[PDB]
Amino acid sequence: QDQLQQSGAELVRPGASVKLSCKALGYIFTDYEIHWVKQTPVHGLEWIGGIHPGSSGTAYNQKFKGKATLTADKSSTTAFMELSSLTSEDSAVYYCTRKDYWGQGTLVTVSAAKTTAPSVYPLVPVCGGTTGSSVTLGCLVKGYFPEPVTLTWNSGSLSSGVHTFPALLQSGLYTLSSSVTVTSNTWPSQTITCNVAHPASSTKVDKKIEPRV
Amino acid sequence: GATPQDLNTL
Amino acid sequence: DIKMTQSPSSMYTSLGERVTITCKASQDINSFLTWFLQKPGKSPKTLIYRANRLMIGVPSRFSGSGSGQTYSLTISSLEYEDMGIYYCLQYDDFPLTFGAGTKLDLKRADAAPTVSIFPPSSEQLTSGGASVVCFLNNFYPKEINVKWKIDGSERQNGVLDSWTEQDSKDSTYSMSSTLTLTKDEYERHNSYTCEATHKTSTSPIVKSFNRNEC
Repeated sequence: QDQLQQSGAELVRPGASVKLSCKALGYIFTDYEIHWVKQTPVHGLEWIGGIHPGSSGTAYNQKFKGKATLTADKSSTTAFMELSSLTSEDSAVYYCTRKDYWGQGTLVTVSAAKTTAPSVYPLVPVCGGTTGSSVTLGCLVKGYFPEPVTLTWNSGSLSSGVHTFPALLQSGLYTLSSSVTVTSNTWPSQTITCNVAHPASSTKVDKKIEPRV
Repeated sequence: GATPQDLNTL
Repeated sequence: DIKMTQSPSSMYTSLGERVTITCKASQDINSFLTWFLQKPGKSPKTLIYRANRLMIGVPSRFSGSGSGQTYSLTISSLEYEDMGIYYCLQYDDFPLTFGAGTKLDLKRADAAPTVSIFPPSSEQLTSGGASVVCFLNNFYPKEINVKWKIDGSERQNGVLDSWTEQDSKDSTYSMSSTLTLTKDEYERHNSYTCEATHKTSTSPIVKSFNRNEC
């Protein structure tokens, strides 16, 4: 009845191992199978296998047999999933499910990347300086690790007409970008600043968008 | 709320 | 491996409309089927189990049906909170298999993207890199093709594309396109061009600049 509680986000190196945990609460742990499922943008949702904590009986997808090890601990009402020899293809969200209930999922990121502060670039309109009603400014945040990054415009004051595009991987590091549209009067007489912060590397960068000479 | 009629075969 | 064929695969619907999603199994699965919904950046929520049992707490909109090989999920009157991806799951036999998903979008009048091109920044250029950015923003529907052109010819690598999700008030989508080269190759060419194709037009929507300053 109640639920599944998964272990935290894991960040491992290629060729290592992870052990993920899934705590069952609010129900008789030994009467239900616990199944592990993997989700990636590429392949979608795939079943790894499952254990029956009562009988100890297990079943595996032939694709994970040899890679994934499933175990259960009755005293702590916790199911475990071990993954060995990791590569970047194992980077995904892992979920434990009772079939009706789902845990919240653990993110496993396989990478060699070292923590690296982002570079922030102010994107100014193209020379000419259009005679439209509005102007679109932009801000590009390149090469950081790990995700996350928070980006704001004018310290959060500017919220209308903003788009912050999900980060993507480029040669092992993350790249993010964002745009704001403001009306013609506004910029450049008022100043528009892009604020980037990356908790992981203790960085906090502010970048004003100056017109191009 | 559902019973091991979540088709427990293990 | 039992195969599940979910359809349709994406639907353009209205608030208050009645929706019907289907799952066919490659053999008979004895009503051992679940229906679950997943919202962006969120864990799955099961709605129905054993083909037609509502799950505690799920609105009574939702309703499952079928037997044998063809299953259905009906949402009698769509509400904003219902937007996301829907999946069916067969648990008749191992391995467990899932349908491919059904994505729901609020339909709207067709809008062409409003395009902007941004030459590299001086600061990027002073570090060896050159990124050319193109924003195609506020359009509908989500289908869009982007081609990059350096001095008249297509460049297929170094491009990075990112999509926003449908936006809550005005129902349009947006995308970012970044072309990354080195300073040297950037400094070797003059005219950079962003080409966008979308239902709202015949001739593509083109944006450009010249490094000697257009």
